[PDB]
Amino acid sequence: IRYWIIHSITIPSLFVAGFLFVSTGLAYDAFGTPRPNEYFTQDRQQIPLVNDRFSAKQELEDLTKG
Amino acid sequence: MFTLKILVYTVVIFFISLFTFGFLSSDPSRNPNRKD
Amino acid sequence: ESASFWEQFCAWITSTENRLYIGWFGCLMFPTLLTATSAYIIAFIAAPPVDIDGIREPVAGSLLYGNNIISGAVVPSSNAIGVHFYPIWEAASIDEWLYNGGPYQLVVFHFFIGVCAYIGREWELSYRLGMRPWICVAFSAPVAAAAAVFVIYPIGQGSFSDGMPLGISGTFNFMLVFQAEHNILMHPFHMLGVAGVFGGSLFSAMHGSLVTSSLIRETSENESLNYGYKFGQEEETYNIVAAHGYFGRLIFQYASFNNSRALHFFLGAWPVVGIWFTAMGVATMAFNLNGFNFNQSVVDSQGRVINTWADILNRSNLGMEVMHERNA
Amino acid sequence: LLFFLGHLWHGGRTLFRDVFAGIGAE
Amino acid sequence: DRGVFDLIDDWLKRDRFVFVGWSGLLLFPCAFLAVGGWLTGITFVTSWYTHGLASSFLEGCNFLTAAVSTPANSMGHSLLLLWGPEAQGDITRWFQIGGLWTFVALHGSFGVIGFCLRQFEIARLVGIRPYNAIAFSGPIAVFVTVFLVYPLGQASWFFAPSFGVAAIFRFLLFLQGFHNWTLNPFHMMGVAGILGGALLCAIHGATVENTLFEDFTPTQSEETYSMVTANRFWSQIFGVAFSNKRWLHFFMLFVPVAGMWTSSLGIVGLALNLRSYDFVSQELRAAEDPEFETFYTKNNLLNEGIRSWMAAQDQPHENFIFPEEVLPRGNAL
Amino acid sequence: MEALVYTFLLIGTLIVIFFAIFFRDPPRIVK
Amino acid sequence: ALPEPYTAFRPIVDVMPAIPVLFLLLAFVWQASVGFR
Amino acid sequence: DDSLGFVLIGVTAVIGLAWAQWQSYQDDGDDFFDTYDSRRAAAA
Amino acid sequence: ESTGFAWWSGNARLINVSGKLLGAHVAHAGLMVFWCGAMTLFEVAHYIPEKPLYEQGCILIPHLTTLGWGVGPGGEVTDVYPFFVVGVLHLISSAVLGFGGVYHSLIGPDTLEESFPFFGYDWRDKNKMTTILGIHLILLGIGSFLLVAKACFVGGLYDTWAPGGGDVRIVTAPTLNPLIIFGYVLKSPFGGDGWIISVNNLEDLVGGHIWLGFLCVVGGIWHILTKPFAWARRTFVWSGEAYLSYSLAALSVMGLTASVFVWYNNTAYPSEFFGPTGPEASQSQAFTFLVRDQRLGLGKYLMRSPSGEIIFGGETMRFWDMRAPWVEPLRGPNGLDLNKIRNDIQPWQERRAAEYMTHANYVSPRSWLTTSHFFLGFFLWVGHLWHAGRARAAAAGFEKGINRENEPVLSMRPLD
Amino acid sequence: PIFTFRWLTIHALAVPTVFFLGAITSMQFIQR
Amino acid sequence: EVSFGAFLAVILGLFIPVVFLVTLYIQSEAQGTATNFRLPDKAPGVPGDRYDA
Ligand code: CLA
Ligand code: CLA
Ligand SMILES: CC1=C(/C=C/C(C)=C/C=C/C(C)=C/C=C/C=C(C)/C=C/C=C(C)/C=C/C2=C(C)CCCC2(C)C)C(C)(C)CCC1
Ligand SMILES: CC1=C(/C=C/C(C)=C/C=C/C(C)=C/C=C/C=C(C)/C=C/C=C(C)/C=C/C2=C(C)CCCC2(C)C)C(C)(C)CCC1
Ligand SMILES: CCCCCCCCCCCCO[C@H]1O[C@H](CO)[C@@H](O[C@H]2O[C@H](CO)[C@@H](O)[C@H](O)[C@H]2O)[C@H](O)[C@H]1O
Ligand SMILES: [Fe+2]
Repeated sequence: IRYWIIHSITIPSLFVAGFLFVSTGLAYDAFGTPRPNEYFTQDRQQIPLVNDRFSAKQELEDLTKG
Repeated sequence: MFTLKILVYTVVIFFISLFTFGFLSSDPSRNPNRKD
Repeated sequence: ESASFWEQFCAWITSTENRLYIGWFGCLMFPTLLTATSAYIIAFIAAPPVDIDGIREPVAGSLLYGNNIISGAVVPSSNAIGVHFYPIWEAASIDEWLYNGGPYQLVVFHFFIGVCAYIGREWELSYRLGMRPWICVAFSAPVAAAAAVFVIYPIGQGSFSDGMPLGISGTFNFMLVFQAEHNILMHPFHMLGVAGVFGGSLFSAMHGSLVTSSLIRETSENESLNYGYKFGQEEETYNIVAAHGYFGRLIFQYASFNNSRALHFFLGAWPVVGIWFTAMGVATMAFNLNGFNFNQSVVDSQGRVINTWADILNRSNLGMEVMHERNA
Repeated sequence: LLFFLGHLWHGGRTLFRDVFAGIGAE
Repeated sequence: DRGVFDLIDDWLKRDRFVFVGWSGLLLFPCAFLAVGGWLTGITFVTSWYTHGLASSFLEGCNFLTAAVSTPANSMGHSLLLLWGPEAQGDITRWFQIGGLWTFVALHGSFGVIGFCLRQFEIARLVGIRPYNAIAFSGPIAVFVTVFLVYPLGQASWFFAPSFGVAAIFRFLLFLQGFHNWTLNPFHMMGVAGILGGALLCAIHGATVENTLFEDFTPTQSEETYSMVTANRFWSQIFGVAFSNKRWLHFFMLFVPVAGMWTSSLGIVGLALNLRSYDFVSQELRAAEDPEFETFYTKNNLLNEGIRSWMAAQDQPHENFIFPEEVLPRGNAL
Repeated sequence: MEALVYTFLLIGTLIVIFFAIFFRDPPRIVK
Repeated sequence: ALPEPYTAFRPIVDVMPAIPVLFLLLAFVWQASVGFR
Repeated sequence: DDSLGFVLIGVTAVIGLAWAQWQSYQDDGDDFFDTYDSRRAAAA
Repeated sequence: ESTGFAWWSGNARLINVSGKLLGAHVAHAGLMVFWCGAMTLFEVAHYIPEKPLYEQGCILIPHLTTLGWGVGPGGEVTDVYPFFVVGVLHLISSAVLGFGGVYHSLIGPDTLEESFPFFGYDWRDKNKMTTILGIHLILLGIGSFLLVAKACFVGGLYDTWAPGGGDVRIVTAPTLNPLIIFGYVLKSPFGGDGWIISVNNLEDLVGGHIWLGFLCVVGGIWHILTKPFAWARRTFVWSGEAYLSYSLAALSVMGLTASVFVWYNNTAYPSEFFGPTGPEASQSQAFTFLVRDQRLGLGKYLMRSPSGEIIFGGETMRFWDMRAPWVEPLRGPNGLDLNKIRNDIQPWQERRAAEYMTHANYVSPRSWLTTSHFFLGFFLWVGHLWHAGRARAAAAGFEKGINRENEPVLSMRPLD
Repeated sequence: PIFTFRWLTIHALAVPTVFFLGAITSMQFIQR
Repeated sequence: EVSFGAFLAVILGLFIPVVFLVTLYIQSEAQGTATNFRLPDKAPGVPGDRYDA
């Protein structure tokens, strides 16, 4: 019964933590998933694809900026 | 051809009647647990 | 006092001493299946091309007309026939009967009657031998699939030309056209069928490896272990507790189907139910109740469509569909 | 790829040489 | 027992709620990371920068359309390590370039190695022959050829299947359209083994349940179903019947496993585009004679329809601007 | 020539099936 | 839609279809209550 | 022949008389109280 | 346990318990009536007056407009009140049936053979089962006569083949000729002539229901007053599971038949409430396109069949057996008469085919009815196989398994 | 707290499952 | 054009393993080991008794 009373608080705490991880937009920044308003930008109307292997990190940074 | 139709019709009816009258020939008795 | 001829005929038909059991269902099964077998062999070896499309462009399906075993098929009936009954005596000539795909109708109808009578014959022999009669229920699933692929899909589509061709490449063509028109891959019943077939192969390999693993030593060294089993013996040929302990330790502490009865019921039931559901999925897609459509399900804030994998699948379906709809 | 299968087969036959004619009935 | 190795060996083989063993040191972390990595990808990680697709629950996908998509074509056959020269430790850029796919595939590869080692380990502990490990080599061969050998022969990891339901459905139609995979005799042997395995599962389970003896106690020395009755039934129904119980169960092992192994050999050929695409004599005949048409020639037309209509969106890294006149149509043929 | 080979192979397969059915090893029950 | 004197009975109508199907789940919980005798 | 019903009538008659000959020496006049009739008069 | 059946097959414990069997059957009937009334209440609650019935997923209201309740000329829906009283009546009858079934299952007379010899029965007592079958056959014939009373005396039936676009028409001259009525039953089931599905007018419908009601009535008194003959007694299995299996086979046949019926026939299921059929929609597209091309100012839109029939060309030529109330006025002796096409095409046919063009994400109620009742028919055939096998094996006595002491196969000589 | 195997193994599955379940629930309230 | 080497592939690919199986069965019949309805070996090189004596 001692473990039940600590599961009664940690399970809602973990569920709320997962809920706030998405509702605050932290999931988009952590995983690089674009929000619905940033699939396309004003200066980029095409699908943003990585075209170079070893410059992939830089290419993503100069394209996802703003 | 009409003759081919006649032969096919009588063959089909022959086999169907074999099936039908065979299952009417006391089929539930033809089992190994028959009570003598 | 002499036995009537019908009594001797009934005794011979339902005799369990025949090499192949005939039975009353076999009185329908043997002449229909032998009719469809000889007709299929003749039409596969030599048959003129069938104008399946109905617009005087024939499709060659026989070996003598330039195709191999893979591309050979008994081409479905013509689109002009539709679902009309087309026996050999209702055609003006044998040439016109072969030109319109009559062999397909003959073989398909005789085969369908033969497999239904095969179900009945399986019940019949189970009855004469004094065993439980549910093997025919297990065979009812591939029969249902064949019925949906050969009879029921033409009924829903309104033409026997849409039935599955009696060939290998024709089967692949049927699969591609069906995917283009109905998206069977996204149908939940085809998912249940794939689950049934994949799981049936899994459970067959699993059960076979479990029994083969725990065989009790009865033969000498490098001799075939199959001589350790005697046909008609009473004792068990494998160690059931060792196999159960292995399967229990493999996944979690108590997971082995300790009762072999429910294990074998599960083995007999899983792919049968899966094939039942995929047969009913194919049959329901005949009446345009297609699979899941997740097209254009993701859009951005400005309304632009972001594709998913379903969109790529739809592009493949659209390509097959536009190459199939010949001047729609 | 086929020789990967032979490695599994001949590897199993080595480590299970005592029981490859069958196991005990108990 | 004697040394420190012996105490660890005794602890790993101890009868607990789940067996660990020495193979569990490789199986348990690799399998947990592969499954956990897949669940992470289908929930949060997108495929926008590799495929131009939304493939996560965060973007609106459901379970059927979410996937862990393959890396970008520019990555090649890179291992795409988190510390590698492509991501350089940045886990956010690692997710965007498809590094989670190589994470799931590589940890899944060592996971199935650890599971097959686990099958060997428990068989030696219980004391039975290792036939379950041989039977699992079928799924190992399918996973290795399809998810590793096929992209390694292709241009990049991009053309491997993506870990998703609808993504696998694309991979089926991709290999049909581009390789004519249904016409490959090795896939045909695979279909025979897999459909035959489902037949063997259904027919053996029904036969045992129906030839049952009127009485399963776990310690039953006697068989619960009549093999003589079952042999008599199938000899008169089908013509032939099993008479050896041991041969019947090896056959239940052999048919689906040989189907996995035969189809894996054809996938290796498909990795190098050594495909069974065409019958040359039938293709030459249809070229000179436009009236000639078989079901194989109609299938090659559908393969051309698959290829040209998906290539623009299936392979977005290449431009593939196809005007409507060059798109193949049955109407304008 | 090819169609002759295909027909020979199929007919030989059916002959093998016929022999496997009717000239099989007769099952004997152990005594 | 529904006649004017019975328009107040609109919300109860939408759950009317689901009563026959929930009788099937009632048989399962009844057996689960007795422990599947 | 001509109206195709004589082929139907004629064939089921011929097999019907064979079945009626078998049915003649069946002592099925008495009614039984069972799930199925196990009485079959086999002449030989 | 006591009966040997587990919880997952617990309804098999009611085979020899007639009182609880009656309670279970009456409760299931109450559930059926409850669904019927609640579904038509749900359909009238969501019914939009401007849209057609087939555009809002209605399956029970179209069954009511076919009977001539709350329907005007041309297929228009006028009043929702008759559907409402049908729903309310089915709800109240369902409450009564549910109470009766609950009573007979729980607190009623268990094994009522001793208390009520008229209602009690044994599965092997062939006289009693034939009596019950005859009573229910009489009730079925009375129901068919109730449909004929609706068709010929009370209001009428919606005739989709009425001139001008269809109307509720009271039929006064039913087709009583048994040659036509039973030639429908003996009709081939293939293309062209579609067995019973090919009924194309109200007269054959009401006449066939007259013949069916008369046949069911006389068969009911026949089965009440007689006993099964010697051949029937020696052929069948006399047990409850066997009777269930026979009913399952019959019900499976009827389910598949009704699936094809709602898919193809547009007479008992008019295209004004159930929507067009597949062939109907295809010929509608072809006909409307031909109307546009003719209004623009042989033609490629039509083709000459080998039987001298003028029919639509293209892929639509496989549906040349389609008959619709908006094609028959323009169809003469040789089919689609060219003179009749551009001379007297009324504007009600023009909108109907254009309306059927769009109903070629949408699933028609015909598709739902066809697919659902086909699924049910197939699985009822599977249930027939299961229960027929189990009834035969349980009657013979080896449904529990093979006896070890006397195995039947061991007594037979070797096969080869 | 720390069992030999059980506590670490079941928390390795339960802790991310509940966190993911909370994250899935929050996705149902995103308007797109 | 009939592929000459393909004919040998079909013929010799069928003939040679069929020959090997037929030769193995025929010498097995001479030793009385061509039936599976016999007991296991009573001694090395000595086949077991058949089920029907
Ligand atoms: C009018 C039809 C009818 C009747 C009166 C019976 C009567 C009987 N059957 Mg038979 N049966 C039928 C149709 C029928 N069956 C059909 C169509 C099939 C083919 C599937 C079968 C196959 C069958 C088998 C295989 C068995 C029976 C058995 C039985 C007995 C016990 C049944 C029981 O306890 O239910 C228990 C009911 C359940 C456990 C319900 C299971 C869940 C179902 C499948 C859900 C279906 C989905 C539903 C439409 C939507 C639900 C969605 C969601 C809410 C879950 C009883 C004598 C059993 C017996 O032992 O033999 C005498 C037995 O083993 N039946
Ligand atoms: C159509 C559904 C249906 C019906 C009508 C029945 C009918 C019956 N079953 Mg079956 N059953 C079903 C489906 C059904 N079964 C399914 C799906 C399963 C698988 C889980 C079973 C498994 C099963 C088993 C294992 C057994 C039965 C038994 C019985 C009988 C006694 C039940 C009892 O004692 O209740 C007692 C119930 C209670 C005390 C609680 C429920 C109280 C009521 C009935 C709830 C409903 C109240 C209702 C809403 C009131 C409305 C009244 C209002 C209209 C005026 C009864 C005739 C038994 C048997 O065969 O013979 C004795 C038995 O052992 N059933
Ligand atoms: C035995 C048994 C069983 C069975 C039973 C049953 C199934 C029952 C049924 C029941 C029923 C079957 C019921 C019925 C009911 C009904 C009701 C109760 C009614 C009411 C009505 C009302 C209330 C109405 C009203 C209204 C109106 C009038 C108008 C509109 C609105 C409304 C709708 C509101 C079970 C399985 C469970 C369990 C076990 C045992
Ligand atoms: C309503 C209507 C109609 C109808 C009517 C009528 C006239 C009907 C009839 C019906 C009928 C008239 C039916 C019949 C049926 C029959 C059946 C269904 C049969 C079956 C049989 C059986 C089931 C048997 C079996 C067997 C054999 C064969 C052998 C031995 C064993 C046994 C016995 C099992 C019409 C369409 C006009 C129109 C619309 C309306
Ligand atoms: C990177 C993480 C480390 C991964 C290492 C994975 C190695 C796993 C190897 C296990 C498969 C090999 O099988 C292994 O089974 C047993 C372990 O239970 C070993 O030990 C066995 O030795 C004897 C065999 O005669 C038996 O008496 C012992 O009861 C048994 O424990 C076997 O010598 C070995 O054949
Ligand atoms: Fe087994």
